[PDB]
Amino acid sequence: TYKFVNMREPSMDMKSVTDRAAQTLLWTELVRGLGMTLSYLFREPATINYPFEKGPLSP
Amino acid sequence: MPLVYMNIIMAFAIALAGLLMYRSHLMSSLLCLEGMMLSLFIMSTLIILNTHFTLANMMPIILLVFAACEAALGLSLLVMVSNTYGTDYVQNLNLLQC
Amino acid sequence: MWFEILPGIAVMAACLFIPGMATAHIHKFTNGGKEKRVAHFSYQWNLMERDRRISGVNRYHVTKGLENID
Amino acid sequence: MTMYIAFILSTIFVIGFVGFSSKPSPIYGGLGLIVSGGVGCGIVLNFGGSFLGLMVFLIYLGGMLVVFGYTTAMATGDWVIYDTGDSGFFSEEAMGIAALYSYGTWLVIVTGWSLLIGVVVIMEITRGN
Amino acid sequence: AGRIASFLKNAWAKEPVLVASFAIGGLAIILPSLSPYTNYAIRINRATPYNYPVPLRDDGNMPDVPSHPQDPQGPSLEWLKNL
Amino acid sequence: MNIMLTLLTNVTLASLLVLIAFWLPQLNAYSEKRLPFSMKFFLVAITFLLFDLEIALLLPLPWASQTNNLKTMLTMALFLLILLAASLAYEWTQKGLEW
Amino acid sequence: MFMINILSLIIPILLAVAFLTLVERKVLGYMQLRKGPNVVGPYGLLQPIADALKLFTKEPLRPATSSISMFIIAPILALSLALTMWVPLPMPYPLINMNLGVLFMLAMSSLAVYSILWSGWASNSKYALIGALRAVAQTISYEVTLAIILLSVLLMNGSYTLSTLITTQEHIWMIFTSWPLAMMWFISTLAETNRAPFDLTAGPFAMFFMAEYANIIMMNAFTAILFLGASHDPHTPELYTINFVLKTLALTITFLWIRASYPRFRYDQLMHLLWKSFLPLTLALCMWHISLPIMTASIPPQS
Amino acid sequence: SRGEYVVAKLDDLVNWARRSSLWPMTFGLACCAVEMMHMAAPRYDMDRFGVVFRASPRQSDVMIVAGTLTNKMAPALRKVYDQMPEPRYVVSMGSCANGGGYYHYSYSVVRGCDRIVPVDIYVPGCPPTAEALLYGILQLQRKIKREKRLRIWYRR
Ligand SMILES: CCCCCCCCCCCCCCCCC[C@@H](O)O[C@H](CO[C@H](O)CCCCCCCCCCCCCCC)COP(=O)(O)OCC[N+](C)(C)C
Ligand SMILES: CCCCCCCCCCCCCCCCC[C@@H](O)O[C@H](CO[C@H](O)CCCCCCCCCCCCCCC)COP(=O)(O)OCC[N+](C)(C)C
Ligand SMILES: CCCCCCCC/C=C\CCCCCCCC(=O)O[C@H](COC(=O)CCCCCCC/C=C/CCCCCCCC)COP(=O)(O)OCCN
Ligand SMILES: CCCCCCCC/C=C\CCCCCCCC(=O)O[C@H](COC(=O)CCCCCCC/C=C/CCCCCCCC)COP(=O)(O)OCCN
Ligand code: SF4
Repeated sequence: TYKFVNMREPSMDMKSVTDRAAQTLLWTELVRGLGMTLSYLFREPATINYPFEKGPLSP
Repeated sequence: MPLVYMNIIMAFAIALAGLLMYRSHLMSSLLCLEGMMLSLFIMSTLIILNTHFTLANMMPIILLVFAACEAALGLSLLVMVSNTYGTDYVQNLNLLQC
Repeated sequence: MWFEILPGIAVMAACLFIPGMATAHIHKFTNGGKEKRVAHFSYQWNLMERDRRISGVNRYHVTKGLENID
Repeated sequence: MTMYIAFILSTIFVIGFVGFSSKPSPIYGGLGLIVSGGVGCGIVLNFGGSFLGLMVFLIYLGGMLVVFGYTTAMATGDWVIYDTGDSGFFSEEAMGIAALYSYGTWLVIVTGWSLLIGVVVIMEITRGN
Repeated sequence: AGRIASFLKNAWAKEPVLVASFAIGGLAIILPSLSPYTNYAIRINRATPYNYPVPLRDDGNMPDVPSHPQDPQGPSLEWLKNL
Repeated sequence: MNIMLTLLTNVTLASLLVLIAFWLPQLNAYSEKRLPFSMKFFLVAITFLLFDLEIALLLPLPWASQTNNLKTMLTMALFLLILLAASLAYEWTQKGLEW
Repeated sequence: MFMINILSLIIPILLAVAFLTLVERKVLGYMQLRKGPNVVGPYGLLQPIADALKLFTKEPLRPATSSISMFIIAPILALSLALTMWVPLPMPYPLINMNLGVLFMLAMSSLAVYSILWSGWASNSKYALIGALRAVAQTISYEVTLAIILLSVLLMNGSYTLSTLITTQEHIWMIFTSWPLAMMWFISTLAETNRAPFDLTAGPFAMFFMAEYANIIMMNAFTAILFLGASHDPHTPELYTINFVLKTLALTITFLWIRASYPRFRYDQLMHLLWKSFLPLTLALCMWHISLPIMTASIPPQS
Repeated sequence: SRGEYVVAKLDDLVNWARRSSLWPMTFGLACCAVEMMHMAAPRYDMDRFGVVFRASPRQSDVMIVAGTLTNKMAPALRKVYDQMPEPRYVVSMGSCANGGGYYHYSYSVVRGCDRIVPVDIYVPGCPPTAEALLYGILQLQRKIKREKRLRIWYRR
């Protein structure tokens, strides 16, 4: 079985075209990326305090 | 006639003479023309401001605009001349002789 | 955590606080405890020159009150 | 009298024009012209022409000499003649300059047409072929 | 009728910036000639005293010219206060 | 005077601090061991120059709005901006803004 | 006491720039699930000092063939212009009260490209020259729209005086009156300072770096003054100073955020962006903002 | 006397400044570079030590050789080393860079990067772990701390 990754056709009604124009002019997806980064700032980092803390190992 | 106007006219005459020398580098010819228009702008502005000719304050800006437009044209021409020879030397334009 | 960025930012804030505030204080100290007089348009400059002459101490900031009208 | 500051400014202007009038190493000539333009702008500003001096310093220096240097990079006494009164609550220079839109309709028309023709002429000349 | 609407719909897609710019420019050209406040702006410019009002020499034949600023005759600025 | 003093101070501080930066590592001893001329870049500069000239023409607008002849000044300002847009459009349609 | 005022304006900006780098590294690190420098000093507070000392004690690599004149002059011009452009700004009171302050800043920003041109041409390399040419072209291209947007916005202020902007925004910010111009202005300021997504390009290198970072801070401060008006009370200017500094810090952190959030443009892509999306919209909105006060009888006073 | 005290204090300040901000340029020659990029990853966060991520050769302080050095690449590495400002250090990361490693007896491999450039720190392993490389970088910091230039100039 196989899937299509980029086989969508954008709608050409007035509402869809207006939505795409609003995206182009007001930079909505750029704001979405900014929001993702902003949210990702307010979470705890993954850094450990070497050499006072050490990475996990195995026997 | 004060000494400042005489100094500006001397500067313009020096720029014109340097334009007329033509050591090389037609780019220097354009530079001399732009120095000439700069001296013109400065002295015209000084004269107009001094006599309080309020409506004449239009004239320097106009001059500047037009002169700069001329410079653009000249630069374009230079490029094409260089585009034929690779250098902007004056002596390369010896094809036409009197 | 994220608040560990706050110290350095605070330093920047302090560095950005110094200029403006300083100017104001200097404008209070050089201009006799008042705002520095702005002079565009050449009429305010005439007002300042008239103030300088009337005081007698050659300073525009000193203000001659009504008490000087006799 | 600050030793006739305008006199020193004019002399430095003349010295700069003499300096690049020998046209040595055209970038050095352009830098001499930059210094000369700065000196002339200082002359105009000290005279009292703030707006016209700033027009010089912006348009001339930042556009025209910048484009000149860019293309080259591609390749290889006083104080006596002045006034007595004041100007009001405005600057006469600004009023006279802004009169271009109310008084100078003809000037605006001819300058705009000339600039449009300049753009067209530049395109045609640089077309090549 | 249909062709114009089709052209505008095709331009609103894949060229929204140009459509917006042309619309804004056309509105800026058209609207001032229809607004009633442009005359108000002209009048406001007229009422801004930049110069000293030089008095007129009286000859007894100017009933419309006041002798004092508090006199009723002369231009008024109550409309500007109402604005 | 004040502007001259400020400019002199800024230039002097920059020059002194550049010189100390350039001379502090020069006191200690160490080892101490073309043509193409693209044509589009010239058109970009020329277009910038022309549009800067038209901006210079547009600059007196803040004072132009108090003239009592508002209709004429509005017409002339709109005319100047229309011709600026026309220059941009002509250079656009003639393939002057391509790479 | 004018010398003291000049020094108290000129030194804190340099300190602010040094600490900005720590903030930029620290802000970016926490945005990437890590930390910034937190070892040199209590919270990385000593990192800028160590960086400065190391850079000042490192050998300078003079090209051994370049024009020493322009090689020295270019950082001088960069620092001089960067420090000069702070003089006109009013926080609340400006160091120098210029009638045409905005025009003066425009002229200085126009000069700013000579340092790039001279650094490229004195580098004695064809590739660095090509890069410098690209940078200069981008800078002039975006300063065109900067100037047009700036005059369109000032059409509601009534003059080129920077202090009057405080009087204009005593009741409402300028961002509400014209946000699209503010959007294009923000993008144009990003593209002017060669900041991501437009970042296509020992001692003198540090000089250029401080010049660029000071220009970044000054651009954010000018944007905050122009579009986010802070209320000024004449009897206590400290409140205005605090508000202005907070807004400037927010805008600088927004630049860092945008750097951390996006990929970068190609050269032709940003050229097309400007010349085919910003210039037409800028001209249309300039026409609109010329005609708007006349339509509404809301012309600003000063003339 | 005070003459030795002042130079000792200035030397300590200079050493602290140099070791508290080490700017490396990294030759990502092979598989060792992948652990290099894990030392810049959020878990270890090289940047928190003052070690900047991917500095330019013109303003770099330490050279990290991470991977096999072939004969075809040695002149380029030597040129890049020669193009560095004087206070420079070289860290040999991994077994291939240390002694040729698992291609030691090869016709096209330099048997150790120290045939080309002098090496300050040798980091063992194939590849050495991110923590191991961090340990090596920290060790280089201590070595820089131990050096003394103003004192030597004073006694000379
Ligand atoms: C009559 C000839 C027509 C055919 C020949 C055309 C020749 C060349 C075209 C240019 C001529 C156009 C006439 C404009 C002359 C300017 C004077 C006239 O227009 O009066 C002005 C009136 O202004 C009008 O608004 C002029 C508007 C017309 C200009 C707009 C478009 C112009 C385009 C013409 C060709 C340009 C290039 C091609 C573009 C397609 C003055 O304003 P006013 O208020 O009374 O007085 C001001 C002085 N105050 C302050 C003391 C009171
Ligand atoms: C105003 C005039 C300026 C003139 C120019 C000077 C520029 C500014 C000078 C100020 C610089 C601050 C220096 C402070 C550095 C000390 C930091 C301290 O924490 O270091 C400790 C002590 O280390 C060193 O011994 C410190 C020596 C630093 C110099 C000491 C005094 C120097 C002052 C002399 C200044 C006079 C200048 C005269 C010429 C103008 C240990 O840190 P370190 O080991 O790394 O990290 C270990 C990491 N662990 C903990 C996680 C394991
Ligand atoms: C009733 C009277 C009203 C009068 C009419 C007014 C109506 C206004 C309607 C339109 C206004 C919108 C204009 C805003 C600017 C739009 C420009 C634009 O859309 O250009 C984009 C380009 O925009 C960008 O790509 C810029 C992205 C740069 C990265 C910056 C990140 C954005 C987020 C940062 C926050 C922004 C903060 C703004 C406020 C700043 C305050 C100072 C188009 O590019 P493409 O989508 O690739 O298509 C072109 C091919 N045909
Ligand atoms: C006299 C009015 C002026 C005032 C308004 C305008 C001011 C500034 C705007 C104009 C600036 C110059 C614009 C230059 C136009 C050039 C167009 C062009 O040639 O580009 C075409 C595309 O242009 C077109 O699409 C043709 C016209 C499209 C529509 C233009 C507007 C027409 C009317 C639309 C709005 C009408 C009024 C608004 C009402 C809308 C409802 C609110 C090709 O695009 P490429 O970039 O080459 O693509 C190649 C890569 N894929
Ligand atoms: S040393 Fe080991 S891990 Fe590193 S490149 Fe060589 S074989 Fe791969």
